[PDB]
Amino acid sequence: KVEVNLAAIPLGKNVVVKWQGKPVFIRHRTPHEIQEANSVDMSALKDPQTDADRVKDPQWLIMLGICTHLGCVPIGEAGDFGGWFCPCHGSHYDISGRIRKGPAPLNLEIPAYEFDGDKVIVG
Amino acid sequence: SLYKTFFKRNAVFVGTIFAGAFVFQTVFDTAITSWYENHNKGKLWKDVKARIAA
Amino acid sequence: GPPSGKTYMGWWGHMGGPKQKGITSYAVSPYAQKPLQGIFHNAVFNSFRRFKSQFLYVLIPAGIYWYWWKNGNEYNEFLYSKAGREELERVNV
Amino acid sequence: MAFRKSNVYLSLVNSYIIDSPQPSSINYWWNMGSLLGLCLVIQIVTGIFMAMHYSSNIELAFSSVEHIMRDVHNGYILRYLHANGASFFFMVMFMHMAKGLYYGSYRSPRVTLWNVGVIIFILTIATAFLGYCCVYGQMSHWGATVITNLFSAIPFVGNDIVSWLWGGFSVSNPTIQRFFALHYLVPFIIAAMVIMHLMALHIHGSSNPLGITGNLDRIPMHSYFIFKDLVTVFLFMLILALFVFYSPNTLGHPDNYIPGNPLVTPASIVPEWYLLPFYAILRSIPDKLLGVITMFAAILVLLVLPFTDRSVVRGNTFKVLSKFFFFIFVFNFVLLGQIGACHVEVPYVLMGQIATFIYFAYFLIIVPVISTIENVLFYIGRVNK
Amino acid sequence: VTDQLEDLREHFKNTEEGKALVHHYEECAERVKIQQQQPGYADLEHKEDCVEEFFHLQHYLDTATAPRLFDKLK
Amino acid sequence: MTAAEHGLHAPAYAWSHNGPFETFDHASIRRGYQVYREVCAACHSLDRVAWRTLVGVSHTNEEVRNMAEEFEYDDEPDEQGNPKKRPGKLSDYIPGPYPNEQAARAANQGALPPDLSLIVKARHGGCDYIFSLLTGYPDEPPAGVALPPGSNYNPYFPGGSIAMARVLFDDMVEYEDGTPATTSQMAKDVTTFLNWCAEPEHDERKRLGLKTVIILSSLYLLSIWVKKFKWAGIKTRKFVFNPPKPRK
Amino acid sequence: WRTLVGVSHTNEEVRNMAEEFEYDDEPDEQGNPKKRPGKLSDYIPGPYPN
Ligand SMILES: CCCCCCCCCCCCCCCCCC(=O)OC[C@H](COP(=O)(O)OCCN)OC(=O)CCCCCCCCCCCCC
Ligand code: HEM
Ligand code: HEM
Ligand code: HEM
Ligand SMILES: COc1c(O)c(C)c(C/C=C(\C)CC/C=C(\C)CC/C=C(/C)CC/C=C(\C)CC/C=C(\C)CCC=C(C)C)c(O)c1OC
Ligand SMILES: CCCCCCCCCCCCCCC(=O)O[C@H](COC(=O)CCCCCCCCCCCC)COP(=O)(O)O
Ligand code: FES
Repeated sequence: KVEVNLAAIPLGKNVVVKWQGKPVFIRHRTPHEIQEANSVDMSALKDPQTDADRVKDPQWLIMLGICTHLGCVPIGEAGDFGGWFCPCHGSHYDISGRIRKGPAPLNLEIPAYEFDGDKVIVG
Repeated sequence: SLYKTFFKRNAVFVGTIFAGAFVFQTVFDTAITSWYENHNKGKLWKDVKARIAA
Repeated sequence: GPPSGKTYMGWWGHMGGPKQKGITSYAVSPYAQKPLQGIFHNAVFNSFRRFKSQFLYVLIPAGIYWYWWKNGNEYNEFLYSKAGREELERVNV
Repeated sequence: MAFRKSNVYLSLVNSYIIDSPQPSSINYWWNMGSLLGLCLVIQIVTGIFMAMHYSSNIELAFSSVEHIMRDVHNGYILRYLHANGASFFFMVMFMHMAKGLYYGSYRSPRVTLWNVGVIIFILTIATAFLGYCCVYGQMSHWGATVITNLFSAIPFVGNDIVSWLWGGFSVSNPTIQRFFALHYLVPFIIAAMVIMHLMALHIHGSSNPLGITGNLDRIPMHSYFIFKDLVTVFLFMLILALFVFYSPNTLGHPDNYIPGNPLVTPASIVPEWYLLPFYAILRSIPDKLLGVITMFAAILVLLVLPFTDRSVVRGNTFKVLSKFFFFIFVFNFVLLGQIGACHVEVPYVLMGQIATFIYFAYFLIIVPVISTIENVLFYIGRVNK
Repeated sequence: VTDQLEDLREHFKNTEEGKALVHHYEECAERVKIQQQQPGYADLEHKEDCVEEFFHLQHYLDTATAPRLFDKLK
Repeated sequence: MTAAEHGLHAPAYAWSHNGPFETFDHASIRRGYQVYREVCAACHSLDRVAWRTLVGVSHTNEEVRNMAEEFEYDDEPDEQGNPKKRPGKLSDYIPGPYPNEQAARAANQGALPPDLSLIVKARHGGCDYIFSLLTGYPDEPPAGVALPPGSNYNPYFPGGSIAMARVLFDDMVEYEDGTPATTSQMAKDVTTFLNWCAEPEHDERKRLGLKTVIILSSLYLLSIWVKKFKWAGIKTRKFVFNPPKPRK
Repeated sequence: WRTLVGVSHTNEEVRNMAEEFEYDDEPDEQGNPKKRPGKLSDYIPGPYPN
């Protein structure tokens, strides 16, 4: 269990931590990025998924960034939407971490993170 | 004969195998080092050590 | 020790082959003959006769597969060229 | 009687290496058993003298292999005799499982001898893998990650087995530290299954390259095949010494000298070159659960070989069709060791699916069919009706 | 004293085989420069680059200047 | 993978330590350390090379006790537990320029510059890659390639975009023996030095290998005779068959 | 600190006893060292540095 704070993650810096021996990709978002994330239709994705079932508190972005092909490393604030670009096979990801441009067949997963006030239990 | 001295008793057969592998150990090691350094003259350290002559 | 099963090999004396009779086996000591008596004319004439028999059983299984590997490895390098990206888009998907 | 027969210990030496009647017509392919006995002592003696300097933590694994190669006297000899000698183990053994597959040494009454062969072959694959993950290189961390994540495909018992196998949640300090105490051990299980392999051989004796009874002309082992084994011992020592002193890192992967980092994946994870055919069988099935089975079925399909060979003649020596189709199988096995090295790209997926069908249709379809046709042709060629 | 590779790479640049390659790469580099000025280029997702024509030119100079270079260096 | 993702092939340069009898050019390791200390010691660790390994390879014993006293390592603390420093010695290691990993990525724009102690054996190509990586930088990318900002092109790196810019220009170091310090002379000198850092046994391994293949190919040729000698009774054993009378 | 949970202290009495001391965090994005308050997975700190 990692216990990063509910006041530490800044807006425009992409946190990449090793939780449980695995890379976890964190950002803090703005309220305008909630409707910006799922603005693309589900038909323009290879899997239908909205921002609701992916992220519980859509201001607090919590993502597991092991990619579906090899487990390559996306880079923060790079790509074609201001999200994450995976330079391993060119798998572009949005601010919601879903595959739009690239050969990765599924979205990147989400770990079981829980809010309890002044903390998050990412486990 | 030659057989009656060396190869008859096995106590002196393996005596002159070990005495012929003791001489072969020090000779073949020297004659390989002295060839392998001479094949690479100008590249070893003691050639650079002499060529730093200031 | 306990008695064991029936095997198809015994030991020296009761080896368990068929009974043989009238087979004479002459042999000379190796101290009286020359080893390496025919190392030449066997490395040239005998070793060609062995090669003449068992080489169409090795070459044709390696002339089917090496042609198969090379005709794929030069089709893999055609798809990943600038000239074969309009064919890779129809076979990778 | 003689003291070599009258003693309780020496009569085991006498009945196995001195007075054992071998058939007097066995060619040089019958030395690969004696090489594997020597090549096992090479791995074991250069494992004890190397594990006196090896610390098995995840922080000091790769840093203490380099401590062997830099700080120990003749340490470069030990690490290279044993990383290359392990790759010479699997090349002698692949020529030992292919002598017996060719000369019909799997058939009855030597099915007990063949089944201890497949058991030794599985423990030797499992030994050489568990020591590969002890260097903690980049190909060995991501080798253990790819292999032990295949057991997450077993239904409902997947994740509990893997998390037991890792000893944690990923390949971490308890995995490497237990992949050493296991890898220390399994050679002593191979060294006991080899003694259980000579007992299965000694009851019926060796075969001979004709495939007929060898009870007629038998010569002893001492001074005849002792000195016929010393030719190929001193040759195997020669080709090993070229691959140890003159070109030591030719067989291994270059990425295994990067220290293992779980955050950066390499370009293409491949195992070492001898597991590369089975890695191409594993990768051929477009499913995860069937891949674990078929990669394990490809070692266990050697067991149906005594029951699918329908020939009244032992071995392929005097057969035309079953000698041609044997070398198609060998050069198919080399091709599977090549598709295992290429990436998952067109057309190495249609090849790796076809050239794994020929691995399985050899034992199940080709050998029963072409050996029934090779018995009617032996019959109607001589009988006149 | 100028470097030993670049003049050697300049000497094999203007042979007969090289000038049929360094012109062939330059013909690719012109078709890029008229594609990089057309409208709608930034959102085209199929951009022809000349890494293949550069690789043929660089591999020809690599085979020609590999065994000759180390004789120059002290 | 296309040719760009795979990297351009590293050509076969005629090194002076190739071949089964040639050792390292130890005059090019002493001149290879000086290119290391003055160009890439600023951003590359050499973590596995002790100072004592250089004594008798490229530098003498007095030169390393002055090359190692420039840096400062940690000593065991004083009588009151305060941490104190000390000048180095022969038994210490060649220190990197960055105190941790995050201080390394902060300076070189995110990318971590890899430790060079085993970088010759850890690359496909070997010395022909490390030489041709430094002398592979063109004056511009090929027409059509848009690099990311802060990354440099050379085709021998797998993928094109590397994060190291060209750090070898003509006469940026000055050799101690008057060798002309061009780029091709300097890249040849580090690549021989980093080959010594990766394989510090390359001189003794190739002369014990000479002592073995002479013995193990003369032991093997002796054993063909003693095999053929002790098998001459069975190689030339003759059988005849006089078929017995069937009265029994 | 985790072994004291359930043996002689509750779960909140140890998360307010380990947050009195300070341990070495992993360094920041400029490589400067930094401290953090303790957690349940740390050992009880001794009173002397060496
Ligand atoms: C898990 C499953 C395990 C399966 C293992 C798969 C095979 C492993 C690969 C090892 C290859 C070993 C090949 C050995 C073949 C068996 C030995 C053999 O058959 O040799 C005898 C054969 C003919 O000899 P005969 O005894 O039949 O004839 C007597 C006539 N009086 O003599 C010959 O016909 C010539 C023998 C030439 C051997 C060529 C080997 C090629 C090796 C591949 C190299 C690939 C590079 C392209
Ligand atoms: C059938 C017997 C064995 C086989 C096939 C085998 C195989 C291997 C292999 C493939 C490696 C990896 C080499 C590398 O990539 O560098 C290795 C490493 C190692 N093995 Fe073995 N091994 C055997 C027996 C043993 C024994 C008996 C021991 C210890 C007593 C041992 C101890 C080690 C150690 C310490 C390493 C250290 C990592 C290294 O330096 O390579 N091995 N072994
Ligand atoms: C450490 C590994 C092994 C050792 C030390 C070993 C040992 C031996 C020895 C000494 C012999 C007698 C010499 C000979 O017949 O060639 C033999 C025979 C045999 N071995 Fe093994 N073996 C090993 C692995 C295997 C494997 C992996 C297989 C098959 C899958 C196998 C199958 C056989 C067979 C079939 C024979 C009998 C061949 C015949 O005499 O007709 N062995 N083994
Ligand atoms: C003689 C000088 C140098 C040599 C031989 C050298 C060698 C290397 C090598 C072998 C690599 C790895 C390339 C690969 O993995 O394919 C590398 C990467 C790198 N070098 Fe250098 N280096 C030198 C100087 C420098 C200097 C002075 C810097 C200063 C900033 C630098 C920064 C980097 C960085 C940031 C990388 C990582 C690039 C990446 O992995 O994307 N290098 N260097
Ligand atoms: C059928 O006829 C036969 C036949 O009978 C036999 C036996 C063989 C030969 C095969 C073998 C001998 C294989 C058997 C192999 C083993 C039993 C492996 C055992 C090997 C070992 C090395 C045992 C382990 C013991 C040690 C490692 C002790 C060494 C001590 C060390 C390293 C510690 C050193 C420390 C100090 C302080 C000196 C044949 O090849 C053969 O066909 C001709
Ligand atoms: C244990 C693992 C398997 C190892 C496989 C080795 C199989 C061959 C063993 C060779 C032993 C030779 C002894 C024969 C003998 O003593 O005959 C003796 C005399 O033979 C000799 O003098 C041979 C000279 C010594 C040879 C030295 C070889 C050592 C190399 C070791 C390599 C293997 C470890 C009796 O022979 P005779 O009965 O014909 O008179
Ligand atoms: S890692 Fe290859 S596509 Fe995401």
